[PDB]
Amino acid sequence: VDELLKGELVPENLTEDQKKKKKEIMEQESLWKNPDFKGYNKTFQELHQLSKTFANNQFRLALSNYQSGVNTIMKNRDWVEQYRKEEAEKKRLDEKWYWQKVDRKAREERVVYREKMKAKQDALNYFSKAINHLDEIKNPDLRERPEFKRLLSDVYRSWIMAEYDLQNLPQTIPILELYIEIDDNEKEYPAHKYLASAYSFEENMIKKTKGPDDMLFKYRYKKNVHLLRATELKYGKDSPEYKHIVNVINRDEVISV
Amino acid sequence: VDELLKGELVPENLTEDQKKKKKEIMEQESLWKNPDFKGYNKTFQELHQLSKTFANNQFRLALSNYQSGVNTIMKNRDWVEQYRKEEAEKKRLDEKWYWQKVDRKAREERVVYREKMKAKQDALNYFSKAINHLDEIKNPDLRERPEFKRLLSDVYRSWIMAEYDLQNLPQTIPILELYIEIDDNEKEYPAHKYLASAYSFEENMIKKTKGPDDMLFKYRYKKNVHLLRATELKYGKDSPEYKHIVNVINRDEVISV
Amino acid sequence: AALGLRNPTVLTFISLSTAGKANSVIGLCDDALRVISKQRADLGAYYNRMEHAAKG
Amino acid sequence: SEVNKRLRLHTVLFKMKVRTLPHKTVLYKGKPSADGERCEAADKQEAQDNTCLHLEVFDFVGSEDGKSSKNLGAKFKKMELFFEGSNNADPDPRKEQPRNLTKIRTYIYQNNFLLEDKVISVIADVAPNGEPAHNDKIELFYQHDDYPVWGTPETPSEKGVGKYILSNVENTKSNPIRNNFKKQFYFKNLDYFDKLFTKIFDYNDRDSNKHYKKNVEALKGSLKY
Repeated sequence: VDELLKGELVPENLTEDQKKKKKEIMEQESLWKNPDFKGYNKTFQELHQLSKTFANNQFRLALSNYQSGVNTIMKNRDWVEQYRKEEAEKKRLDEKWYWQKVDRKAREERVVYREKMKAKQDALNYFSKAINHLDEIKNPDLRERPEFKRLLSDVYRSWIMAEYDLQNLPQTIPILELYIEIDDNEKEYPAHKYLASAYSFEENMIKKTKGPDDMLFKYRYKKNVHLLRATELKYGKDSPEYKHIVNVINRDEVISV
Repeated sequence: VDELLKGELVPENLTEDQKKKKKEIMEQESLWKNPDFKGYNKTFQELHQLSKTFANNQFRLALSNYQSGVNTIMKNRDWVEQYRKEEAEKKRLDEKWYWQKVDRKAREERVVYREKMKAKQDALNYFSKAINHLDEIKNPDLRERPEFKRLLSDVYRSWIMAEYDLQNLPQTIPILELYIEIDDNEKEYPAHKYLASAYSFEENMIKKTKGPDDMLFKYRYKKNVHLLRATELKYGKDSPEYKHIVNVINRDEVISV
Repeated sequence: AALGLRNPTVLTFISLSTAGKANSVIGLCDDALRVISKQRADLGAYYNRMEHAAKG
Repeated sequence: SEVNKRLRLHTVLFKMKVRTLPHKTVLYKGKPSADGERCEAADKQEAQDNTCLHLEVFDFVGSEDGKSSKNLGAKFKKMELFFEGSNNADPDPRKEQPRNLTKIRTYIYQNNFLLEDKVISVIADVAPNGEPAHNDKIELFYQHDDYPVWGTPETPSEKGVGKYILSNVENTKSNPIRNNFKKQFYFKNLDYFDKLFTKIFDYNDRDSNKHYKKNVEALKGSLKY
């Protein structure tokens, strides 16, 4: 069941009465046909944003960027694999000591990490524009279609994974809570795994900067809940992993006796 | 069967239909004759590297270096034989002690060893240039011809023999492994004798510098594998010499009882 | 690489870890100084000429 | 032109799964719907019952001025190929004989939001093979600004408006409408779609060898210890 098979949100092409109604309106537009008309009042013209034609172009605008953003992620991995293969296939005629191998190995790792960060930034820019376009569709009905929820989650997912590598953990928390509200994305442990790692960073900053205890408990409480849910989705209840996490959470959290 | 008898990689000059295609393309370039043309984008021009004439020039470039580099080894041996001959022919009119002869003898051995290390480096420079020319051919079809495998193995063999004279054992390991994967070169015992020594040198340095045991086990294992393989290819299996090496390897390695 | 203290192909520089090697590095560093001195001679030569041209 | 023959060789895509597609391109397999005008998506794309290839390429209005994100409109050109009969029994798409072409359909769409100019051009050739000159079997549907309604034929009093056939169009020396339509537009429209089908097939075909190489490459990793 590929929602993105056709690459569109709502198809465009039946009542006899409506057919006559659409015909007489077309007569009026022929009388007032003025391609140079520019409405001083923008309210009437903006009603076109509620039409299916406007939403069809916005969906493909996001799809155009989503293809570009994911490609740069994939094209980088192609270059990452090729670069490792290329270096192992060239001859080191000025290398005889073990530390020289480590010195050469260090430079190769610097280049890979340097290029990966450049690729994660380019992909984030493309995914950022996709999020903007998918949020300017003002018709709630066109948002509930399976095609929309399929692309919306995909745009959110690849944006969070790319952003998280940029060490921008606090930024991903609001987006992740939007991801787990789309159909059955809540039943994914990776979504709760990222939230547990992201909320732990926020707790450290409050402790490091000696912030209020109220924000310390709130960021701590969200960490355990999303960590506990992540374990259950992957290992289930009454398992050796789940029992271990409860002791860690119970030890960390506050209990009243 | 001399692969390098003709001094080329692949000979170059049929179908009338193919002969007709070559006619129209050749006439197309007649109109667009411009020797001063320089392509801004090199991708189209870089495809010339796949042409047969490109490989013929690369092969004869590498072949030219091999002849010069091998000449350095041969000329050095000719002079060393000549230099030693002249030394015994000149009259020592001011020598009447045994210790004087030893000092005079030590002078010649210093001069000869001085010239050899000079000759090997000059030869090693040429063999390095030959290697680079062979590695800039990107046609796998032309990489399996008898002419190609003859020169690639001959260059490596003369390169490693020159490298080992300069006490550069650790550099020989990557070249040796690529040598034993061409035609039936793995059947040669000398190619396994140098592998035995090279992995023994790396065994000492890791032990001397108190490095990880993981690199020690890997280099020790490679030494025993190729030390035993070399004896098997020369003195044969189930031979008294082969029995002796099994005693050393079992003594040197780790056995779990 | 240009001064002769490094091999443009092998890419290995001079080493002193041997008594015999160190005796051969004295000779190389002498010709290394000759090239640096030769280059500074030309830069000084142009500068004096450029000085005269500006005055004229 | 022998171009229509080359569209027959593209019947291997029914048994070939589609995984790599060019930028802003849509392709799927399906079966004819009511009236055989178009294609309809199928729950399974690997089913041999399918006979329709639907290749769609979409762009954005104003991309020449760098104003794609301004949301000036939408446009896409798609070609649907219709075949007859079921496919071969073997599930291997590498070996497959060319199949005859029932009809070649061309679809053009362009909507300008600011100018409210919507143009829909549909071209269907129901006899792709059999005769070089079959102008009478080329339906030309030309709708402008939702006029005329879909399916309305061309009246003699209003020539060129609505569905008609290329035989009605004049091809005089003074007004070579047919010559310009074929030499400039129609031939290149077929060529653009023909290359795209081969390009998509070659990309997905090539991916098969890599996964076999991956297992071979991983097996070579056992020789290091």
